[PDB]
Amino acid sequence: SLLNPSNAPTRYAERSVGPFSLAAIWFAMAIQVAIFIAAGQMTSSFQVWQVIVAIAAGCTIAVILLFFTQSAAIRWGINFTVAARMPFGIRGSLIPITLKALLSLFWFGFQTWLGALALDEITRLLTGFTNLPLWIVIFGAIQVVTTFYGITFIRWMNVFASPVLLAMGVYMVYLMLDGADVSLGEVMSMGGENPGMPFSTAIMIFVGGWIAVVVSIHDIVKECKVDPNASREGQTKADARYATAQWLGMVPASIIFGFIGAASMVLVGEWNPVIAITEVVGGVSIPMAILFQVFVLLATWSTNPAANLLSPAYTLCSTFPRVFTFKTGVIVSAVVGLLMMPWQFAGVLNTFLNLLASALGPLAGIMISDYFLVRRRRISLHDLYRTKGIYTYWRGVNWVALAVYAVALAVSFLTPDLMFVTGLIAALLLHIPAMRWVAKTFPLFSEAESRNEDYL
Ligand SMILES: O=C1NC(=O)[C@H](Cc2ccc3ccccc3c2)N1
Ligand code: NA
Repeated sequence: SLLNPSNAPTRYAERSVGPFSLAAIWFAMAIQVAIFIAAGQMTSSFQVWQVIVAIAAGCTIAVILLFFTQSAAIRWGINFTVAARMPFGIRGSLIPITLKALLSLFWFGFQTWLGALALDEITRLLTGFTNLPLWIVIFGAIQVVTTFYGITFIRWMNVFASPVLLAMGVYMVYLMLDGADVSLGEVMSMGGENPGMPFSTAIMIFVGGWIAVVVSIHDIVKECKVDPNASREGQTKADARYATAQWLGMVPASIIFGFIGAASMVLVGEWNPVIAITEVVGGVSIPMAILFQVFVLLATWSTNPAANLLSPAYTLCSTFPRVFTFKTGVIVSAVVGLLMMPWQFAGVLNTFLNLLASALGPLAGIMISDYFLVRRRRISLHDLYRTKGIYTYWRGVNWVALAVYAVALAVSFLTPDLMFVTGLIAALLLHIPAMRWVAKTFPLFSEAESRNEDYL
């Protein structure tokens, strides 16, 4: 048995996140520095209004993906790490999951840094003392301890941050536009003086930013409110009410702040609003500076933990269930995370990570197909928590599922500017024949699937 109280399905009575609450989780989660960089550098190839469109479109495809990747986590309360055991082996799943726990772990050390940068700036703007590594650890530590309260903290931190973050941001837009003496409509077309990038590849950059989060949204949405006694059609609207809720959460947030990064590039040549606003206004008081850094800190705290630390935690305590618990996996994830010192390799590896990211397309494709198409939403929680059962396949690993991944990754390369969507579509389509083959050797269903509700 692989079950322990932390990696256990989340019982109907334990659920705490409704449709309104999830948007407030996503809105603040979308407000973060790394879109500034992304949306800023985009002004090199397109003008601001198209980037906003590349953002809304890229935001929506992520949501179209969420409607599907979230449906199993909401209904059955299960892990990401646990759920992968289905198509890949119980152990074979550890391969893509290790790729993914790694991305996630990377992103955690990047934002701890940006956060650290903020706190260190707040302090050195009060004392000239300027030690970052100490502020790194201390920040890593602070998140973990607030992460100990799992989704309970996250949901509360984000409902109060959201309007504040929304307000600090709308304010920011006023300050830029005013101090430069420019209307909104004027800034909306100032970019794109170096065309070359396909607009599809533009859209693919905003999707693929949240590719880690969306492919493993599970770790968030297993906490969502569900009515166990719905139907096919009430379950679909439930899924849809949530997918819509995630849309209303990540779109208006990342559009306002995407625009700020782009505006920054376009007004002063820097994606970083700290620089661009400082200039345009010609310096600012130490208070109003510290604020901005508080923004960065508030903007980092509402995104890093929930998106980057939750999922390796659950990966640890659920693969080594007697070795790790949720709280200890969190400590081990933030430590592994920081000891990768990713803030000195983000510059370099940029193009490399975009590859690893869009190579999760088959993972999402194989997972959507396994649960929805092959098995028809009919799963056995019982077997997911046991070393030997219908999800063990060949001695813990489903090599045929690992084959579809490779194959789909290859085919993915035939369309570099649409890589992600072809490999998913390829894996999705290939899992079907691959699984109708494996079903001749191993069973796709189990008797024990009637104990499902016991877990809930
Ligand atoms: O899963 C994740 N955890 C994270 O910290 C990042 C956040 C992120 C980074 C870059 C982006 C670039 C373009 C659009 C969205 C982006 C989002 N992703
Ligand atoms: Na945030």
